[PDB]
Amino acid sequence: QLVLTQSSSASFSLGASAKLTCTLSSQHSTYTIEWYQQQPLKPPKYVMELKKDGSHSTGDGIPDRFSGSSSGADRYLSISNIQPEDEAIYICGVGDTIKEQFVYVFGGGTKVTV
Amino acid sequence: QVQLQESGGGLVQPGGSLKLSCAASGFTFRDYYMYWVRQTPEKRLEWVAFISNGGGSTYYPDTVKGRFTISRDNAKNTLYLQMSRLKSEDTAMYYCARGRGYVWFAYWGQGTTVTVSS
Repeated sequence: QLVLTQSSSASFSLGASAKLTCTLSSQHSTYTIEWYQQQPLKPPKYVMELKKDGSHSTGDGIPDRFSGSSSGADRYLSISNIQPEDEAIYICGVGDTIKEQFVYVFGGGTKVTV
Repeated sequence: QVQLQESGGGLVQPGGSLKLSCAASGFTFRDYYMYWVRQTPEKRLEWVAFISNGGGSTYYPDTVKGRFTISRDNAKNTLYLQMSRLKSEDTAMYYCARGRGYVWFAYWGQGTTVTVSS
């Protein structure tokens, strides 16, 4: 029953602050997720890996304005001082070896407009 | 700097076959797991296949398990995805991704579009 529900798409005015939510399915509330950013017409880009305790490590080329935190089954991607380049769809994904076999679920993605 | 380049997409028909390629450079190909991930027209991302460093292990979602085949030729630094019995549901942008440690898709290619029409 591994699913990831993401917060609704929203717009933010330059310089503002954004917090995105990716909720793990109850049974997998302690899972580590990955965040991906996809700007218009470009390939998805690895943003960060976020654990149950909110600790995380970001990808290369990721501004310190991007941080993550957790609250139970919730995984949050926080965007501080929103820039133009931040307009994109943010998708979270989670891997898992269920029946000795790989599995990877993505969320519906959340579109951030500036 | 890591570079992944996909090729092989195009307009095809349901029932047919197609083979995609992904040219890699900027890193030691044989030392990493490679993957294929697709994005459907509705924007949904979907993991499609995984292959280990030397091609010894492969895994697929039950949605493509008996139809897609992921392979690699380390001497050519190339990743492949053999697609058979194409379905309309296979229409999407296909990306190759390289992992880094426990992170699955740390690096993505540019993507090649496979359009299945019916």
